[PDB]
Amino acid sequence: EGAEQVDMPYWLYKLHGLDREYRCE
Amino acid sequence: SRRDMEVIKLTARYYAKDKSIVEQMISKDGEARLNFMNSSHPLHKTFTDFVAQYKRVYSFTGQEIKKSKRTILDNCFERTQYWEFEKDKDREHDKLVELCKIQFAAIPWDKFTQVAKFDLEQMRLRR
Amino acid sequence: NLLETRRSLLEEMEIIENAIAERIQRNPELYYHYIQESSKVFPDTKLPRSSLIAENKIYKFKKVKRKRKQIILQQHEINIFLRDYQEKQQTFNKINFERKLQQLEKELKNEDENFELDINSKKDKYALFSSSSDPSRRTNILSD
Amino acid sequence: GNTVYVGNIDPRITKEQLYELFIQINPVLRIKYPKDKVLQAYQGYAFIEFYNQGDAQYAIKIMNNTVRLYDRLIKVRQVPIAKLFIKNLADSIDSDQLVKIFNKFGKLIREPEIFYLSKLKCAYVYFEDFEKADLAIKSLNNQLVANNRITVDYAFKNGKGNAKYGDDVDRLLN
Amino acid sequence: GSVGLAIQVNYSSEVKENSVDSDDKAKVPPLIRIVSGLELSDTKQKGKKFLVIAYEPFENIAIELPPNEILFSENNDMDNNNDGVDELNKKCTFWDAISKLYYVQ
Repeated sequence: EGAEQVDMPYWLYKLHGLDREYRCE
Repeated sequence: SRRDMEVIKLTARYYAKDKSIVEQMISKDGEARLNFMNSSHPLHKTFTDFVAQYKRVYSFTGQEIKKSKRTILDNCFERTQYWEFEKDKDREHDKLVELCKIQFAAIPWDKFTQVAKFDLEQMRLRR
Repeated sequence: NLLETRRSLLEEMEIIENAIAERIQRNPELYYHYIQESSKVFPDTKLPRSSLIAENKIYKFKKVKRKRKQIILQQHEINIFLRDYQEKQQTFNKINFERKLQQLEKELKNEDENFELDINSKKDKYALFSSSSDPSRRTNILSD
Repeated sequence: GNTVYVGNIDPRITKEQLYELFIQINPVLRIKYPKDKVLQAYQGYAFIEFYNQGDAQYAIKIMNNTVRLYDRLIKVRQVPIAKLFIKNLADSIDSDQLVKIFNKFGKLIREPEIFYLSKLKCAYVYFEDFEKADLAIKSLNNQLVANNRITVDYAFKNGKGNAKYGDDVDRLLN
Repeated sequence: GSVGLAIQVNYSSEVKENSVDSDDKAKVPPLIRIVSGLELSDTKQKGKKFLVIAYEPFENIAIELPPNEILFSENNDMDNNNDGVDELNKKCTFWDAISKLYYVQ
């Protein structure tokens, strides 16, 4: 319809516990 | 919203025949129902559309239209061709807007030379 | 008041003219295939350029080619549009002060508590005659 | 509430010296007077907690701009809402014109935020209520303003209008 | 009701433009832009803005503006989206292309 032409710390965050997904309701 | 659509279109019959009955109606009663006569209210543009259509009834009053089946197709293809022509006018405008963007962003605005220090909408027509 | 009837008849004639021209916009072949056959029947009728036929364009833009079933469907759909167009036209030909203003406006004060939006006059007529009016969004081109 | 701020401190001032001045005002609970622990030097200010709010506001009023310590004048000082995404706005609509439209359904806690997408004008409008923004979705969604079709729905956080979101905003409005 | 400025810039009358006629960015109107003076070629003094007017062969012309806000209205037209370059060119510029007088107010 209308298509016309013309014409870095990787192991650290697992140790510190970051990027572990967790939620407050 | 039946009341608004009725109070626009009832006076739109009376405005289309005289234009003086409603100018007498607004001063006698003095009500908030006829606020649409002034252009401040948004419905006055839509009220402008009704009375233009009511006057087109008054034009050929006493004249019959006789467009035949060949002719009605002949008219709408002519209507279609205007819709394409209105479209290509939009496209050339859109390209030249893009043309103005490229030259605006790519000219030096730091090449100064000053000299001194310190209604147009009708003037954008031709007469 | 016959004046509302004459306006509402002319508006319905305007929508049908705005309806079928949307089809001839989306499919130029509807008018083009037609005017080929009338030309061998009524030889006076002027048909557009041969380039406009084969490239399937009207002013500048080439549309996408349609199969025969979708064209002939719209050719019978515009047919019942033209029958509606002529039926309204026939009745329209067969139909076509300060105190009387205020007498009706007091009668317009009747039934004040009508808590209901009414945008169904110009919209239910336009959606009736426009493309793809039967499905939810887009399954069948046929109008209501 | 219990704590005031003291600024403009020469770092020759110690914790022992600060306590002398401020008990002439009110009895003092604790003093925390922070230090960069490598350079062992205070950063020119202290947080000083009193026992109650009555002794706090008294200390601000008496001691602000009052005493010079090493000829430096001591300063003493004290120390969630509904969101409708609107897609396909008309570009004739001002941020002041958004306020004129939306006041009739609900009170605005902030002003709207017009941001451009794709060309595509969109806006984040802020309401004080979850139910007054519902009146904007009820009456304005798929409506024609400035001869353009606008759509009104909830903006994304996925989208606003959850059953937990209905409960707590009711309490926040309380 | 307030007070505005109006600046009438005249261009050449078909003297040197007889050569350039190969449809190369000619239909494009000259454009105005409010530029802050904090960048200059010499970088000595500033603190004021400049209404530079620019058209392709000729040299730019600036307008120094002492006060903060003059001729800055609110929703002049019914605010249509034919942007061109920006909002300031649409609201208050004019290009009489037949006689080449570029009006701004």
